[PDB]
Formats: sequence, C-alpha cells, structure tokens
Amino acid sequence: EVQLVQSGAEVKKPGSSVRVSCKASGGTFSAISWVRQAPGQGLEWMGGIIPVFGTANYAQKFQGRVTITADDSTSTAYMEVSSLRSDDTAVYYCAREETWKGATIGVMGIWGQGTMVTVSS
Amino acid sequence: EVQLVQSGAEVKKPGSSVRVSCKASGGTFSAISWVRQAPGQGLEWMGGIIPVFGTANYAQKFQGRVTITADDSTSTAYMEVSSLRSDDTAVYYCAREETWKGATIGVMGIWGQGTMVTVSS
Amino acid sequence: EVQLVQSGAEVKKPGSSVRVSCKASGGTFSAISWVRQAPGQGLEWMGGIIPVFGTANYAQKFQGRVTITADDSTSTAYMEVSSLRSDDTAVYYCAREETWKGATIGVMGIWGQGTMVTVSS
Amino acid sequence: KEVLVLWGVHHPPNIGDQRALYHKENAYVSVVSSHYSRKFTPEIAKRPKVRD
Amino acid sequence: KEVLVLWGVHHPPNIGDQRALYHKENAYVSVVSSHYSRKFTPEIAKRPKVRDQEGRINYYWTLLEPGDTIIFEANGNLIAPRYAFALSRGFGSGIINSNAPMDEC
Amino acid sequence: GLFGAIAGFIEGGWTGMVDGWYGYHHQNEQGSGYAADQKSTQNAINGITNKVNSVIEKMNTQFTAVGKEFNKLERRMENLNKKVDDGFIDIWTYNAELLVLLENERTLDFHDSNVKNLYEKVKSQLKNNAKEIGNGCFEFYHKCNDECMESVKNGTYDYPKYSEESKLNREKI
Amino acid sequence: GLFGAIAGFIEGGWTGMVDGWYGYHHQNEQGSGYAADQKSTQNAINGITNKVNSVIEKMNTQFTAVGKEFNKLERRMENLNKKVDDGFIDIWTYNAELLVLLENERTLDFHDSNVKNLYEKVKSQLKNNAKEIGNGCFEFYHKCNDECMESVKNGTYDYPKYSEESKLNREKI
Amino acid sequence: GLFGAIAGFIEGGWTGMVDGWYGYHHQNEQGSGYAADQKSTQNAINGITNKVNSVIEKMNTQFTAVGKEFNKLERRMENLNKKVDDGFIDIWTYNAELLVLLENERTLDFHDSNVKNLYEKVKSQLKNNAKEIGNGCFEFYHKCNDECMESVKNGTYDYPKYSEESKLNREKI
Amino acid sequence: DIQMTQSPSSLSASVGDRVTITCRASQSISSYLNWYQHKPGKAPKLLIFTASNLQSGVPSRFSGGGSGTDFTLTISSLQPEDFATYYCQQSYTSPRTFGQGTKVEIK
Amino acid sequence: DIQMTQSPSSLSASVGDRVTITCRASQSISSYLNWYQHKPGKAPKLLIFTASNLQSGVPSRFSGGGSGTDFTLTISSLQPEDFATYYCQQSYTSPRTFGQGTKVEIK
Amino acid sequence: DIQMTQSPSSLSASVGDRVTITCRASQSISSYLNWYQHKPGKAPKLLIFTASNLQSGVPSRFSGGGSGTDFTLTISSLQPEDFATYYCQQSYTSPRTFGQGTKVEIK
Repeated sequence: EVQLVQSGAEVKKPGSSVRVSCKASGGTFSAISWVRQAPGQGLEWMGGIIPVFGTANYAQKFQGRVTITADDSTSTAYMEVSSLRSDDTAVYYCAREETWKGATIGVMGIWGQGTMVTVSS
Repeated sequence: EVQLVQSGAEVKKPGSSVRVSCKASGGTFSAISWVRQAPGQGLEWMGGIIPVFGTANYAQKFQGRVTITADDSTSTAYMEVSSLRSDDTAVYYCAREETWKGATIGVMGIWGQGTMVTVSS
Repeated sequence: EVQLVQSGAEVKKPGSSVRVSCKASGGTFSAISWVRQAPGQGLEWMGGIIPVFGTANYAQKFQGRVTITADDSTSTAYMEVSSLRSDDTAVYYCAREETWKGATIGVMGIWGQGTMVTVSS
Repeated sequence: KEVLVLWGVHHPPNIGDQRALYHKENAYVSVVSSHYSRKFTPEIAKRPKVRD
Repeated sequence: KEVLVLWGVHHPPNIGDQRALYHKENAYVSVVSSHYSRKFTPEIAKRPKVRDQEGRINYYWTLLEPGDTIIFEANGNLIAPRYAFALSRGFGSGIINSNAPMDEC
Repeated sequence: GLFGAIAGFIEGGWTGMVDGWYGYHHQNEQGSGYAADQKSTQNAINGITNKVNSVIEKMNTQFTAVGKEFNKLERRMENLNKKVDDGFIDIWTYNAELLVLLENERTLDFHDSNVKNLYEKVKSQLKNNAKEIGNGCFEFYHKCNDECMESVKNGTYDYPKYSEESKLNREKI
Repeated sequence: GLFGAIAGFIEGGWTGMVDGWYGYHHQNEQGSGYAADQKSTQNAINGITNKVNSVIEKMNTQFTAVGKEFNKLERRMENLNKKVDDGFIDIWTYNAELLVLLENERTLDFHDSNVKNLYEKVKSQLKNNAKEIGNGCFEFYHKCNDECMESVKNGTYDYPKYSEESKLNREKI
Repeated sequence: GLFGAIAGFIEGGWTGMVDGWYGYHHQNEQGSGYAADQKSTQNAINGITNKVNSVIEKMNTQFTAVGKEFNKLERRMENLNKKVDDGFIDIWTYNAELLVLLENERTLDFHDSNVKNLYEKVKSQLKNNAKEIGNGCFEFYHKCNDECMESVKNGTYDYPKYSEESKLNREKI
Repeated sequence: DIQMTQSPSSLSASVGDRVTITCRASQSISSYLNWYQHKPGKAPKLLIFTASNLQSGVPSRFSGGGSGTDFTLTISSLQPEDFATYYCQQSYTSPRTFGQGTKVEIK
Repeated sequence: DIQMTQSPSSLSASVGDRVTITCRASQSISSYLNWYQHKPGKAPKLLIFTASNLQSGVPSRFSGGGSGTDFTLTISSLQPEDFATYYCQQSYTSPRTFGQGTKVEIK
Repeated sequence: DIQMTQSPSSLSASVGDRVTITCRASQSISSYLNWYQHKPGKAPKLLIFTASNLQSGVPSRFSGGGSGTDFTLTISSLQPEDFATYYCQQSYTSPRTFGQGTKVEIK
C-alpha cells in the first residue's frame, strides 16, 4: 500500500512540454505505467520503464513524442510529452505495479489519483 | 545438553486424566518421545510429535486414549492419558531427541529423569 | 593494495638458518610466493603455501633445505633456509598473490620490496 | 502549552562592580517551581579577559 | 600545546586543623579560566578514618587550550600544582587492567 | 524453486502424504499406497531441525533489555538510550526479517533439491529401464512387483536382471 | 555460476536481446529473431523486484540518526556516543556489504538456475527429438515451422506427432 | 549436499589427491595417477579465497572497543554501557555464528556444485561415448590413450573421431 | 500490437443477475490478463490479475478465467456498488493494450 | 508394526569377557537402529545410534553393526559399571518398538 | 617441471617501435601465463595475467595473447619508461618456473 501522490492540475499552450509527477510514499522498485483518460475514450497505456531492465518501453504510436524517466534514487516517475496538442486534453493516471502477492510485473496493482492536463486556448 | 526437568510425583484414581510435564532448559524444536517403565516390563514408545510436521503420531494400540501436545512457544511437552487404569502404574520417561551430531530424528539422545505415576486405591 | 613490509637486511655465516619476514598491512588469506634475485641470474620461484589447502609446496630442487610457514592468525609469511651457502647470496622478494580481480591464485599481483641476504665471510 | 523560560546570573569580575552596581554583596538568585528549586549564589572577584 | 593542570583542596577533619594551620576559617578556592570558573568552599568538621587519616582531599583538574589563561585565586585549603603536564590529545585508547609483565612485540 | 522440481516438473503435491515428505505412489498390480522414502525425509527433517534449533540457541540470553527512565534534565541521556534501543531494534528487525526471508528461500530450494536429488537418484538407478514422463512420475517397462519398491527405496535396484525385459518392451513388436 | 549454465555451457550472451532476459534465436526457415520467453523472464523480473523491494522496505525509518554534541567535561559521554555511532555504522557496513555480496551471488546463480531450468524444460519437452550441441543450443531433427515456437514457449510441444520424423532423421540413410 | 555430488553419487573421497581438489583417476593402459583438474580447482580456490578475504577485510577497524569504568553513582551509565557492549556482542555473535554456519553450507554445496558441473561437463563432452557407472566414474567404450586426458582436461574432446568405435563396442558381437 | 476486443459491447442488468464479459485477443497472450472496473469519474482499479488470481480486498463474486485467445470474467451476482465499464489488458508482450469498455446500467 | 526380537534372552558373564547381543527384525529397517542400556532404577540411555555411530561420552568398548534384518552390538570387554538390560529400537517406520531386554549378571 | 624458454634472447630498439616477446613451453599450460617486467634494481611487477587480462594501472600498450604451448606479448609502442627484462611464468601445474629474460636497450 504505497500512497501515490501525483502532481497538481496545470494547463499549457499547444506545442510545449508537460511535467506530471508520480511521487510515491516509500522507496519502491516496481515498474511504472502511465495511462490517458481522455473524456469519452477508453484507457490506453502510453509508456513505462522497468527499474530492473532500466530500458524505457513505449507504445509504437507514441515513441519519441513522450519520454519517461524515474530516478531510482527517489523512485519518483516523471512524465514528459513534447509538442502538446489540443486533443491530448485528458486526466493522467500513474500505476506503481504492486499487488498483494509482492511486486509483480505485467499487472497494475495500486493506481494513482489523477492529474488534470487540458491543452486548449 | 538440555537439562530436562519433568514434573513431580502424583497419584490419581482410575478413570481420570493425568498431566506429566517435560519442561526443558532451553528452546528446542527436536522431536519428543514418551516411554512407559512399568515394573517388571520393558520399554515401549507410546506417542510423540515432530515440531516440523506438527502431526501427533501414536502407537496403534494406544491412539485416542493418549494425547501429546507441545506448544512450540515454550517447547514444553504435555502428557495426557484419559481413562486411567490400575495396570498403567509405572514411571514415565521423556526424551528430547538430541544427540551430539545435532538434532537428529529417529534416535533418543538425551533422556528425562522419571515421573512416578501409580494408579491404585 | 596490501602494503607488504618485509624484514631488514642481514648477513650470516655459511651453514646456518635465516629468518626473512613478509609482514603485510591487512589480514589476507591469499597465497604466498618467494623468489630469489641472485645478481646476474633471473627469477625462480622457490616455495610457497596456499592458506586454503594449507600444504607447503616447494621446488623439486629445493625441498627439505627450505621451509615456509605463515600462521593464518597474523598472515605473516616466514622464510627459513637451512645450511646456508655462499652462492645463495641474493635479494629476496615476497609476493602476496592479489590482483585487481580479487584474490586470484596462479598469479603474483602485488610484490614485496626486497631483503638483502648475502652469505659470505 | 509547555512554555520554556530563560534567564541568567551575572558574575562581576571584582567586588567593586558588585558594590557599585547592586549596592550590596552576597546576592542570591533562587528560582523555584514544582520540580525546579535550585539556588544560585554568584560571588566571584576575578576572571580572565575574553571578548574584551 | 593543550596543557593539563592538576590541583586539589584539603578538607581538614575538624575546625581545629583549619584554625591552627591556615589561621582562619571559611577559606575559598576559585580557579578561573576562559571556560572553567567554578569555586570550592571546603569547610567540614568531621570524617571517618581511612588509611590512618581522618581528613580528606578532593583532587580536581582542568584543561588549558593553546592561547588560554588560567588564574588560581585562593586564600586557604589549596593544593597548588608543582609539576603540571603538556598533553597532545590523541583519541581511541583506554586503560587495561592487567598483572602480566612487560615485553617487546 | 531454484532446482525446479517442486512447482517445476512435478506440478502438484499429494494430499495423502501423512507419514513422510518425499513419498511415492506405486500404482502396481499388487496394490497402491503412499509409502514414504524414510532415508530422505529423515535426513531432511534432521536438516530443518538443525536449522531452526540453530536459529533459536545461537541467540544469547541476558537478564535485561529494558530502557531505563530519565527525568527532564537528562534529555541527552534519554535520547541516547532511545537511539541505542531503537538502533538495536532496527538492526534486529532488518537482520531477523532478511534472515526469515533468506532461509525461507533456502528451505524452499532445499526441499526442491531433495526432490531433485531423489529424482536423479531413481533415474540413475533405473537408467533406461523405466521411461520418464511429466510430473516426475515413471513407467517401468518390465513386470514390477513389490520387490521393486524394496530395491528402489533401499537403493539396491540391480539393473541387469531386469535389463533384457525392458529391452524387449522398448518396441514390443 | 553454481548451476553452470551462464558462463558454463552457454559461452556468451546475446546483444540483440532487448525485450526479455531469457530469449531464443530461432534460425528457422520462415525467418529469425530474438523472441523472449515471456513466462520465465516475467517470473524472474518479479523475483528480483521482490528481492530489491524487500531490501528497501524492511529497513525501518526513524526521525534521527545524529550524534549529539558534548562539551569538554563529558568526554565519557562523547566517547560513548562515538562508540555507539561507530559500532552501529560498523555493524551496518559489515551486514550491508556481506548482504550486497551474498545476494549478488544469489542473483547470479538464480539467473543461472533460470537459464538451467529453461534448458532442462526444453530438453524434457523435446526428449530425443532434437539433438543437443554446445552453447545450450539445439538441433531439431524434424521439419520445424513457427508453430514449433508456439508450442515450445507455451509448453505444449506434443512429442508423438513429430516422433517418427526424428526417428527417420536419426540415420537418414 | 544440495547438488548431491559429494556424499551423493560419489560415495567417497580420495586420499592421494594432494595437488588439487577435483582430480581424476585415469586407470588407463599407459599408467595411472591422480592428475588434478587445474582449471576447476584453480577457480574454486580463487572463489574460496575471495570469500574468506571478504569476510576479513570488510570488517572495519577502529582504535577502541573497550567499555569505560564508572563509580558508584553512575550505575545508569554503567548499566547503559554494559547494555551497549553486550548488545553489540550479542548482535556480533548471532551474525557471526549464523554467517559461519550459512556460508559453511554455501561452501559445502559450492564444492558440491563444482564436482557436479565437472561431472556434467565430462558427460556432455563424452555424450554416449563412455557409459556412466556409480561413484561418478566413467567407462570409455573406445581404446583410450593419454591423449584422451589431454583433450578431456582441456575440453577439446572431439566426439566424431571416436564415435564409431563406441558404436561398435555398444554391442561388440 | 495485440488488440483487446471486448464482447459484448454494452448491456444493462439489475441487482443480482448473471453477466459475462468476454475478452478476445488475436494472438495468444497465455494467462497474463487483467480486469479493470472504471467507475465514472474515479481512478481505475483491477479485479483479477493473471486471469485467475483475486486481488486482496475484493468481493469473491468476481471469478476470472480462460487462457490463450479466449478469456472470461464470471460475476456471481450484481450489487449496486459495482456498476461501471470493464477493460481487459494483455501483458504477455509489449505494447500493453487496454480494451473498449463494457458498461452495465440499471435495467 | 515391526517387532524387535532380542536374542539371546539372558546370559551372565564376568569382568572382561566377549558378549554379543543380536537384534532381529521382521521387516528391513535399513540402519536406523539404537542400543539402550537400562541400569535397574535409572533413566535409560543409548550407546549406538544409526547402528554404527558412537554417542559422545561413551567408552569405545561398544561397537554396533549390521543392517537390514540382522544387527549386532560387539562389546570389546566387560567392566563392572555396564551391567544391565539392553534394548534395540527401530525408527525406519512408525510405530517405534523397543526390545525385550538382555540382562548380564555376575557369573 | 616445465621450462619457460624465452625467445628472442635479447634485442634493442628505440622509442615507439614494434617488438614481440615469445614464451615457449614444452607442456601445454592452458592460459595461466604471466608477463613480468623487471627494472634493474627494482621490485618485479606483472603486466598480463592469465595471458589475456590486463593489470589495473598499466598502460594499454601491452597486449598479451596465445594459449597452449605458444604465447605472445605485443607491445603497441615503446616509451622510455618500460625498458627492462621480461619473464613469463607458468602456473598450470607446480613447480612455478620463470623465464630467461629479454632485455631491451637504447638503439
């Protein structure tokens, strides 16, 4: 039970960068997953890293535009998307990847709470 | 070298229960064995438990009438026999199951000292 | 990096015993090797022990005349040669057997500094 | 709530300062409370010089 | 360097010793320094007997850092230093209580 | 599951095993049952008993572990004593929990190794007389009475007297 | 290298392995690639994550570890506090370094055991259908399409339907 | 005996082994002896030396571990110092004894794994050229001179040039 | 790379009924499935992981199942506090694809 | 389930003689035997465990042996402090059965 | 028991040249070779151990090689601070025999 405390709510103009945090409660090395909740659309996993491999995997339609870094020192995942556009208006959810049967990979376990990121004028 | 200190000497009427302790000196998880020394007769193993399995094995002519419990917390073995009868007059010996080559099972190692339990009028 | 501090310089008459130390800086259990630097001649390994086996191996032309003992308690190697003779005039070098990739055996790693042992009149 | 109290006692470097400042020698300081009832009797006549 | 200073105060076992030795009672001892300014006022009139000696004595000490200055004010019951020392600190040792004899190794 | 016998190529355990740990199931003609492997389970029980008793007895015993009390002027002493007690407790918790976890793993792969070593022991005794199948089971080619079990659990399974029978059953036509 | 798979009879690793740890290299007719073994690498990653997170979380947290200060008259107290802090640090350094080293070894032979268990898993699935070679590789006797990989990495490699083909290829003349 | 080679299927050791640990006994025609396996024993000795030296050197060194003395009014201080010294000693005794025992076990099954890995190494090099027997020994089907040992202990035992000879000796009639 | 086709798209029911949600996958994902319920305007949260196991602190009325290319999630009975959309995830190979969403609404 | 038939039943000897106590078992118990001497009016105590090993703090004059259904206990010589009855135990399978008792008495 | 025959016996060169030192062994010593440079009037010290590895704190200009009965040591270039005699050791079997010594001197 890691109390994930994501960043606040922010808005920015199209064609810029975003910074959404996933500050956890205790030191943890389970994977990180990020998902988009666009209004009216379903969930879809964008990117994520595994602190074991260290490689940063991404969706095949998103790579390059989005980068994920999570320093093992603080175990806080960072969320960067370059060249923001309007239809990316959504709320962002961060997963810590930890169920009751220990830290298992390929699941979501506990979830974040949500960060409102709306791109408009 | 675990200094086993069994209970004192006691007598009871036929058709009742008995309580013979096998209070040890230090915490130990080796098996427990109990043997009857009836005057004029030889040794015979009645019952015993293994703190690994936890099951309580017994002689095929004694099961039900005799129960053995030894809480792992205190490692003190208890001796209960229901429906006492006169010919069970004997002295009782408790074995801690520990030789020089570590705690080995299937042996007796060190022994108790004896508790006089005579059933008569 | 074990700072080996061998004994001083000494001279003795032919037909006697010698004591050359190899006092190290820290406790270590790697092997010990001793080599002779006779003026004008090349290196040649005389004897040595492995603190794992504990056996004292020697050159097939030197055994008996030379003994090596290194108490594991102090890890200080001792150098004894009985029946000293003149042509054994040389400087003595002691090896601690420790490279960068841990304590490896079959190498020399770090070396001593030298102890002048000249046998003459 | 549980407040903290601070104070001090001044030790002049001679009897002259005592006589000319507090106008009388052998001056005691006795703070008292429920669990703090110790007394101070500062009477000294010399010191070295520190920080002028 | 940082020298060490030793001294003591003598507590006679009666008023008679005070009166006949220091010639006046209520004698104070006030050592003072930069960070050591406590006073001793030894005035006692009885003791038990230990080592064939009624009276008692308290051995104090202090430390003098480089550049410091200690001043001894007293008018009785003083044990003035006669051989001070000169320490050099050094940390990490301690006393060993033993009866074995000294050798070299 | 380092050796990969338990939960590896032996998918599930047996509920009827009550006398020993590493038993058998001889579905032979004369009958059936869950006769244990007395030597291996006795040695294993001995080993776990040594492990647990070493965990208990090596812990030395002293007559106090109680932090003393201090008044309102020895806050240094109280904080120092709390630091010592809390550091001792922290070291003990870390060490004890990492132990419990680590030799839990050692116990699991030790049971795994016991089942393994038993499996290769039987396989070496049988060589190619009995073919292997999944779940760590076996299939004797020759006709096999109860004396098989006697020889298998005593280790005296003489290969040659059953060799040719297996050789015939290899193809059988 | 306790189990002797990694750096044992599998001489070198693969640089192209990027998706998983314990992959394959199916140089079959239809193509090639470095498809990972999802079950084994997922379980292994799970295990190392449990190991590391247990190392982190079991360490309890308290609000101070700071040695206090003392003046020139509590040299006993200062030396005692230094002894406590230095002894705690010494115990922590010994324990932490011996841990780091010991479960470094456990991690190495656990990866060794994973590669091992995978190797015997494939060998048991194939039995004698595919001969073994060095480096932990294999050689299927039968014609082998991509469905082989489907059955091999799902564990459903049915031996009998490819048995006779291998039997023919055993000698081939 | 986790891997079950030493005291497992190799019943007893050899008294004549004096140069190395994991030797051989080549009772061949040209002669005999106890030539060691230089690579494996050298690596093993290296490993145990790293283990022991890590146990020694990781222990940090400080100039005091001596409990100070106190008079009859610092019974708090004396009891606290005794508690610190006794707790440090208790932690050190538990940790050191559990270490000594635990890596004694690790050393035993590491030697077990070395003998094991050597056994499967030779078995893989020989495949079916030489049949296996008890005690971890072997039986070469082909005629086998000293060059066998050269190839076996250097790992360059080329199977094919001795393959057909073994094939003949498989039945011999 | 693998699409999680939820089926049926959307139905309605009442308290204490029998409903089945089927997740269909093109490629076989073994048994590394998930089952997320997503309350409208709330953080999503899973029910069944690895297609058989049950998350702690979840009513036992949910029972997943199936393996390969055919899966399922058999709710024992419906209560008024578990009405939402449902998603199935694959994690056998990357990328991780969610589902469409099967809502349940008061009949 | 397995009976430990001591043989011979009872003999007598003197100080420094040759005596053999044979334990016979119906079923083979491998080598998990024991050998208890029981002083009259004293706690019993074993001599040989696992049919070959020697208990610590025991004179070396006792040497057990045998395996399967035939066992033995070969005393090197008799001293006046080891005259008692002797029992053999089986522990290969439960229940654990003791023996009859072979006494040795002053000739 | 095995003799380390250095070859060539002795040559001379200048700063930044190509020199090869060959160590020849009667019996095959696998790859447990060494390469010691011995400054005149100084403690010897190795360069290459196990015939391939490079000692820490050594310029990369030295590159050993070869295995069995033929070995080598290929210096990339000569600098004025590494002119000395060179020895090769065998440690595959005891006794440990050093070499003859190949000196390099200013041309």
